[PDB]
Amino acid sequence: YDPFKYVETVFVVDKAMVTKYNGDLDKIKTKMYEAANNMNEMYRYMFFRVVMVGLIIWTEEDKITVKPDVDYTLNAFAEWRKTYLLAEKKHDNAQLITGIDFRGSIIGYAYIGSMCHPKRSVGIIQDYSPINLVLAVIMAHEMGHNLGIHHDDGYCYCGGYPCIMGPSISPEPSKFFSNCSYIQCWDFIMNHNPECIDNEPLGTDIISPPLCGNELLEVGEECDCGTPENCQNPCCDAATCKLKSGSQCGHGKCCEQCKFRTSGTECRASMSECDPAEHCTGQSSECPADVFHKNGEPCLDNYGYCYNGNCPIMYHQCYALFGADIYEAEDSCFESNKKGNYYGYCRKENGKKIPCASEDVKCGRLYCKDDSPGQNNPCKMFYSNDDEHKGMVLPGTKCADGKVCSNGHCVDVTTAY
Ligand SMILES: *[C@@H]1O[C@H](CO)[C@@H](O[C@@H]2O[C@H](CO)[C@@H](O)[C@H](O)[C@H]2NC(C)=O)[C@H](O)[C@H]1NC(C)=O
Ligand SMILES: [Ca+2]
Ligand SMILES: [Ca+2]
Ligand SMILES: [Ca+2]
Ligand SMILES: [Ca+2]
Ligand SMILES: [Ca+2]
Ligand SMILES: [Ca+2]
Ligand SMILES: [Ca+2]
Ligand SMILES: [Cl-]
Ligand SMILES: [Zn+2]
Repeated sequence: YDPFKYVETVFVVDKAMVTKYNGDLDKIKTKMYEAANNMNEMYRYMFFRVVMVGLIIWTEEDKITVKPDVDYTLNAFAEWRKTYLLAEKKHDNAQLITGIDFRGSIIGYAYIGSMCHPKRSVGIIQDYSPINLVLAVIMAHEMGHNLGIHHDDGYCYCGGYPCIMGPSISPEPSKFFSNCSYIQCWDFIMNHNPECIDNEPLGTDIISPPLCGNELLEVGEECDCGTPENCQNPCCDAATCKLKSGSQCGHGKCCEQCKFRTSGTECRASMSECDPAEHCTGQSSECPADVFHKNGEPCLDNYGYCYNGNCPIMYHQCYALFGADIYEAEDSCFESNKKGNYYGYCRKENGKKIPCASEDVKCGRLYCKDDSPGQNNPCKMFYSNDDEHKGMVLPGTKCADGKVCSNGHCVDVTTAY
């Protein structure tokens, strides 16, 4: 079990910023590298890493309309990030850093509980102070909200210091999250499972200048276990980020007791028959990159087709939602998906619930035959306005012979992928 999470962050600097600093892009980049490193230190206490995988500076033009209206600007940045940035760069989170003055007293604005969401995993931050720590606190705070953390109240504690998630910025702010923030962060991890922050980024993914002792393995380093004081890695000389004599390795899934694990030691368990396991090579400290079998390949005694390492099937989705003895419902149940009502639809289009056509009914809301003693329901579904997508048939689910669900359509498996 890897205890740490990793937020792969792209930072976007607007034209107003460029202007504010008189076109001095080196000064801007350095401020951003420092800010990201301060964030990293803040988040460490919560078993989190903040990692700069991108730095975009809008010197020619802004790619959105940056407005004092934080709602317009948060949303405009969120849209661009989803449809343009996510297509050019693999990352978990994006922050906009602006030289403009937001309307009112606001210096930071971010969606709550959004980490990993294609659109909503973004924050916007006004460059409010030349003190790098102050700016880093605002950036940490807004990413806090992405992490389903709300503002500190009551007895939330982080030493004597002012905590990062206090609703107002402190004159002399600290690097410390509160106990409430830690709890809410990991409760959000538990509850909503943001899977994009699980992976440890490659050194070649990190675009900030390598720094020995930030606990991030970067280009030019053999190991990194943090500061000499915090280092609990016997393979690693903390000060120099060099392997100690005798050490073959000091990092990775295929490193044990400073030695390469032997050939064929499992380093990534197979999550299904569509996901081949990966094993240590013997000649490297790193588990090979994750391989899946081809999407659309028949699986689970011809009950499914492969979709990204899994075999999504109706019975298992009923099982996950409702428990051991719940089976696939009869075809008739799925006719409720023609309703276009609160639960009965195939997909959404700008928030509007689109009813299923006859050929697509099995790709909307899932229905299950529930024979629970005294609470029988032949067409049991799950609906909660907390997450309207929970209980919807999963992408890649077999909906007929030779057909899978794709965007709430039952489509030919051959041309689906
Ligand atoms: C985080 O820690 C602080 C201090 O450890 C907790 O506050 C204490 O608990 C009660 C409330 O249940 C206060 O009235 C006590 O006086 C506090 N003790 C102190 C200040 O020493 C706080 O409960 C914890 N917060 C959460 C949400 O877990
Ligand atoms: Ca890409
Ligand atoms: Ca203002
Ligand atoms: Ca990631
Ligand atoms: Ca490092
Ligand atoms: Ca695999
Ligand atoms: Ca039937
Ligand atoms: Ca359902
Ligand atoms: Cl109804
Ligand atoms: Zn806030």
